Amino acid sequence: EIVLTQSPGTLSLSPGERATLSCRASQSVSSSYLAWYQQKPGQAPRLLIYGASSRATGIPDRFSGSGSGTDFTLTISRLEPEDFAVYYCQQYGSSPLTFGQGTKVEIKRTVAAPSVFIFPPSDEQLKSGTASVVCLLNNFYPREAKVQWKVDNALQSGNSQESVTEQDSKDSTYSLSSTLTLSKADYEKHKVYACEVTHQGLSSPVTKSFNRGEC
Amino acid sequence: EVQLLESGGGLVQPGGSLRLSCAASGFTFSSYAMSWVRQAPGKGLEWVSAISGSGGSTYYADSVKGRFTISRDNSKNTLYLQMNSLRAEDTAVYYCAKYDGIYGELDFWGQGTLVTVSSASTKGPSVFPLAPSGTAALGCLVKDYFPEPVTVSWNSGALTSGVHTFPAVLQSSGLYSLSSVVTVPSSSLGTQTYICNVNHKPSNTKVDKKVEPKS
Ligand SMILES: [Cl-]
Repeated sequence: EIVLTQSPGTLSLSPGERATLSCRASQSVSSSYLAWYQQKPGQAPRLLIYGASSRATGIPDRFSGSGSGTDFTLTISRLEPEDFAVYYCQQYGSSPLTFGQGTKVEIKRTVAAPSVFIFPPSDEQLKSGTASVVCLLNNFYPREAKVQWKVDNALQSGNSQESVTEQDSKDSTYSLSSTLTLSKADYEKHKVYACEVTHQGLSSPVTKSFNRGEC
Repeated sequence: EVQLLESGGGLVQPGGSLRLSCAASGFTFSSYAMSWVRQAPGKGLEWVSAISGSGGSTYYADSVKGRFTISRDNSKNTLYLQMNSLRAEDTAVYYCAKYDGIYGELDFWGQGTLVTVSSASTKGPSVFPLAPSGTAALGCLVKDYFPEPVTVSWNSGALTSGVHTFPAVLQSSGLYSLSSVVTVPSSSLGTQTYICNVNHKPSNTKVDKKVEPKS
């Protein structure tokens, strides 16, 4: 099947700026049968461009497409707030039809440091034989941040998971939740539970901690 | 207006069978070829199957051939996907989509329905407090549920500002877990009541958890 590689993976831009997205095919696309779709989180894809360059009905002037053979381009001349989304290219000239992995167009704003909070496991959970420790990084930009867990100065590995929210519609920030999962027996063996945050908006790492069994 | 409304998704067993439906309105359904397209969690879009307007011609991706059957009932304006011999790898959001009658590309997509294939049972979440210790942060840990989704609201929808409900993570146990957090004035902690309202419809779990400072 034809493989479509999109670049870049992510584009950080401001409203009003120009966006150029690339879609490169592993084989020549037949008859310029290449489409571009917009997708917002939790929503269905929306057709923007068919036939490499033809705007679908209802699609604003600012969107255009060009290209042939193996190299294709989506252009948004002047980004509106609603244009920030994921964009897929798709070839349908040679079956099966196939999609690129998508380019995300994100709002670029000023660097904002995360507000960091640490949460101890509740007494209720500890009854079940498991302890979950949570670290919140609130309202930061850009998206990349690093979270290290430390249990009495011992670095943790293989026992945490993270998830990040979608870019906030009001302030354009991200938030991250990290969860450290320990058996109660292991949790009870130690005192200091610490979350160390590294981010561009911080001059040096930010540690939040608590001691097990102290109000 | 054109609409495609999907139903019939949910949690099903490996080797099991499930039928998806797509109800079409706002256009002459019988005049257009129709498609199913899938998006596995966190990944790309994959075309599954297609059917001509009359239903006389059907097409399948290799990964579903001999297991899935596409069909339509033009007198009911309904498109079907009969999924037999299901595998874990069939787990995806499934979209029905309409083909452009003139230009050949997919031009309208339904919102999508989640299909989860797993041997694991439905399981309601335990809801644990994330206790608060300028600005204070508090929340609820929604732990060990299956399948997706859950919904979380704060104070029956009265509290929405500063709320971050995180995408769930899939744990190695095969169960999901998410946090929902909110940042509030730390002076309000003593007077203001904070309750998280958690719904897991697949297990009929409803939990209202009051989140209080712990001493
Ligand atoms: Cl047809």
